[PDB]
Amino acid sequence: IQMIQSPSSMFVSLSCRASQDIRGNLDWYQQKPGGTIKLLIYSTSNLNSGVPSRFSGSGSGSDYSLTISSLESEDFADYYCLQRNAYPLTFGGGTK
Amino acid sequence: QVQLQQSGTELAKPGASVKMSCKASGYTFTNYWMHWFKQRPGQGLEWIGYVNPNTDYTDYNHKFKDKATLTADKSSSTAYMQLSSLTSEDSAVYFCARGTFGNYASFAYWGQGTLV
Amino acid sequence: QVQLQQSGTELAKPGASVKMSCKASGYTFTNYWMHWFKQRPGQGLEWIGYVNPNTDYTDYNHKFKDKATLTADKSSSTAYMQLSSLTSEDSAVYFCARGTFGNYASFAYWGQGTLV
Amino acid sequence: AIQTRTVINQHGVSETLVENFLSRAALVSKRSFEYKKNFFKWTINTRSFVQLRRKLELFTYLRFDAEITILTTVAVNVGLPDLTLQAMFVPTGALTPEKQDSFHWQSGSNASVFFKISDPPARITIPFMCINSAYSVFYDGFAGFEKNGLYGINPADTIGNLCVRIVNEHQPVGFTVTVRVYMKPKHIKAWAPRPPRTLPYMSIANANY
Amino acid sequence: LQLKLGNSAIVTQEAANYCCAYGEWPNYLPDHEAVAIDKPTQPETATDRFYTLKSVKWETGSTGWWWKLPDALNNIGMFGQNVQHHYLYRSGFLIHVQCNATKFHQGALLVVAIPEHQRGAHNTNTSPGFDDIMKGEEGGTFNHPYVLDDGTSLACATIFPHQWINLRTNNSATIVLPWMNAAPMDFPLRHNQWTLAIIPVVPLGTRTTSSMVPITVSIAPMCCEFNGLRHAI
Amino acid sequence: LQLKLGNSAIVTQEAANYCCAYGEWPNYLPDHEAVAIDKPTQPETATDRFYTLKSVKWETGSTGWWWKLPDALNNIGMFGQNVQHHYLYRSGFLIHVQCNATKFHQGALLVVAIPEHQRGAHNTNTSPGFDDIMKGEEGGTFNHPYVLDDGTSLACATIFPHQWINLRTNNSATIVLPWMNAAPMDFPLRHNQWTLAIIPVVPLGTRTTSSMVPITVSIAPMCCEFNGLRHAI
Repeated sequence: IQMIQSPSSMFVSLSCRASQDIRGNLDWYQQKPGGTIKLLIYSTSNLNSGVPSRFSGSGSGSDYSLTISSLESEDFADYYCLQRNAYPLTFGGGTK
Repeated sequence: QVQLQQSGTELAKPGASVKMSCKASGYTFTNYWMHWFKQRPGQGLEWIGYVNPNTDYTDYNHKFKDKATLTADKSSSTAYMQLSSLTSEDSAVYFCARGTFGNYASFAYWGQGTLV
Repeated sequence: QVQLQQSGTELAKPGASVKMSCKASGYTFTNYWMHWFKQRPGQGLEWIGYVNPNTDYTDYNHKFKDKATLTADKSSSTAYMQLSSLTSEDSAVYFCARGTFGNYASFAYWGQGTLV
Repeated sequence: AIQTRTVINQHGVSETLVENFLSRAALVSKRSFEYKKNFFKWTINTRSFVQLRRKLELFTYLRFDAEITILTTVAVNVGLPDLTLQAMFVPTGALTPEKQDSFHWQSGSNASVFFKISDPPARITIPFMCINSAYSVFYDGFAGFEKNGLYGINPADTIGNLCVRIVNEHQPVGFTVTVRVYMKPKHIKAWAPRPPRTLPYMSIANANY
Repeated sequence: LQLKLGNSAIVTQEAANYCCAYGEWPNYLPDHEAVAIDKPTQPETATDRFYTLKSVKWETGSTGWWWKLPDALNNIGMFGQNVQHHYLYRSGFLIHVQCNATKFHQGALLVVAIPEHQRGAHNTNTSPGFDDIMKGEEGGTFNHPYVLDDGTSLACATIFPHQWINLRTNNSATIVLPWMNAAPMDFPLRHNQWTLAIIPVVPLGTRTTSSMVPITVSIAPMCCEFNGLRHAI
Repeated sequence: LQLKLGNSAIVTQEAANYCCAYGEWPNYLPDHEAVAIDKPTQPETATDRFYTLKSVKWETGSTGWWWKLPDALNNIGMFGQNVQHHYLYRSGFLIHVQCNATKFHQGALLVVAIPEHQRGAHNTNTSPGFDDIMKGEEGGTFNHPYVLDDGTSLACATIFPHQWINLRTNNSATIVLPWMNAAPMDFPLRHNQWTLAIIPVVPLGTRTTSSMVPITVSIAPMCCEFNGLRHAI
């Protein structure tokens, strides 16, 4: 299985397709440039405990996307995805 | 508080092997799987495999079947990963994450990384 | 544990005054009398007087009636002694001892001394 | 912000009864008029002040008496000579006066009081004058049938209106009169409790938000 | 001639009388289901033990001592642990004061117990702080004993329950204290009902100097109870 | 359908039976004045509370669990505090084991309670140390479950009091344990009478991978008593 993420850089709806159907089962991560990673969205729509509530995710059969309303300074970070449907589990390319 | 403290960085000449550690403290160690990751500098990440410290069953990615081995210690509460036959393309940062109680792969706790 | 910690040494030109302290810790301060002593360097010792910190009644030796005064603080748990009109013969070490519960003068706990 | 405590021992139940939950004689009207519209006309609706409107809308139907007390406090715009007032109560079906010296003040059929300023304040009690068996607080219907009637006005629910007039002739001094009306519900029988309102009121006619 | 109460026993006293303060005993809360209705645990076997305090010294120039009775036992023993993790209590006390001097000493004490003793500061307009009142096990000392530190005189202080220790005749006193409060149960960490105070009226004297004549105070909670910490669901 | 015992209550079980281990209950020491004659304090209201342990994980490759019953409660709660400052106890227990899986799981457990389970080390001549036995609340794990870590086989291990948890039929077991010891009262910090052990005979399986099927163990001392800490003189 391969997952592609359509924007390569961002200068605010970040979408990612999939090779197959994944039936939910997708997480959204973010990486600060210091080197710390924490997740933002789990099971394609829910929010993590301790996130600003401007993030939101869409849902479909195979094409998922992230929605950010307003921007901020330390919001600027590369965003990854993950399918946990079937091993081996694969990330995406990332933006920004 | 859940902490995943990895070792400091190290480097090696080609043709050798190396071993690292991801020491965990703040929870019961024998309940959660210990996944390991790989990020080449400037690219995306890649799943290597996990270790089940309750049973010592491991499941590897198909690319990393011959490179890495995965062990887990119960007494010192430390998961290890040993490479083999290092080349020029093994220079990366290696992570360690934690699963969930029910065996799902969504990672909430992470290590800091260790260059090679 | 009973400890009688005095201040460090100090010196003064003639015609002045000076004040010292004997801070006590390890017991109930308001039950025991606080006697003060004087030893010229190379000779025997001499009784100056005491202070009763339960009542602030003092009783002085007849030689030291005009030289020294004696006070006692309950809050800081510290007994003081202030001299007056210092001369050349006041260069000595000054001690502080502790009485007994029943008002007897047999001294089991002592200070270290403070030169003048 | 000091946080204190005290133990409490109680036995009483008869303080939360509906008979003495609404027997407190709250103010319902306050309007001034200058004599030199020279009188005070007020329909006897109860949803004018929101302190007593919210307390009265916990129930659907209730039944009571009025106990009106009119308290008049005059001024000259120094001493005022012996002012006499009239407070005529006009029910439905009888006509309301439109001018101070109208011929509707001389009508015998409706009840009127004549009280000086120097007396203790006037007081009349008014019986239950609905033609149903209870006052519908919330009415889910239309008085106007066709397509244009005001929503939630019960034609059986109305009471009347009272009108207050300075009796005396034109005097060379001109003075300002302030009228306060206190209504005290007696003999309460309330039915069908309802949840209380949280959002603030927007109009006097309906329940908007 | 001994007071065996529970675990401990103060033995070998002089003849003494249980002069009940006023006319009543503890009584154990006869009927209040209207207040704090989790039935009081009522511990009885593990609190009544005669917690003896430190011996105090009586010299010629001494002037008086005072203890706040729910405060002197907040950090001592099994009663001291039940003050934490409980917020309501109800208890009466028993006090046994006993000094000991030979047949050549002379003096007199007044052992008085004062309900709701609101103190006062001398010559200022500021109310006393938290630290001038909650002294603890060590108690305090009267600065002006003739006016009982609030203006009310000592000559009229025999209106409270009191006994005399006259070293010619006796050397012991015993007061039993009931529950004296308006509320049925009270809060132990911020309110103090009684105030035991002993005041030497006639000071002591002997031929030699400053004989100690040490005194002993012993306090025991009589019929104590607390709130309920264990409930079904 | 609830077990309200004192302060806590494990509610909403499946139908269950109090299969008494052997044929007896705790019994409360019927008559021994010849031994340790300071009458036992016998606490009853402040120990019986169903101390629930941590939930353990049952995967395909798991192999067994064991707890030492006077040892698993030495550091937990009100029973854990009475083990210090007492040196004799006497109690029986009650055990309630309950796992929870859906109607698509399959497996079987053996919940057995073993009196005086002296363990043994594999392939060495050295007796097990203090740290391989006194594991605590976390319990342990069988290394060789087929021989019960002492050579005696598992096929004959149904001679002890036991129940079956068969995930097709039920998901609950309940054993009541009497006082099984030669001495009338025993020492809690160095001797362990019973040994609760649960062993998956048929391992679990499902279409997906490694479902947890978490299990819960709940222990409650039945009729406990200790030595006397309070005496008259």
